[PDB]
Amino acid sequence: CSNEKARDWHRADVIAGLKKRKLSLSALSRQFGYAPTTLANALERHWPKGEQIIANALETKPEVIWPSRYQAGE
Repeated sequence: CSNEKARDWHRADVIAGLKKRKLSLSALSRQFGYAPTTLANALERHWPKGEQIIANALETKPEVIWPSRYQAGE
């Protein structure tokens, strides 16, 4: 039913996968300053700079957590 578990990392695939080490959206949020609401709703509002915050934690690219959304893009 639409929802959001399409091709992107499920809501738990994001935190479960990241937190698999020692990360939590509440920590990445206050670590830069943006309140938790910003980072949270950063999963739907067009704002790839907030995705860099999360991907920055895995030292990877946001294109890895949202594949079917980009296309060979950099």
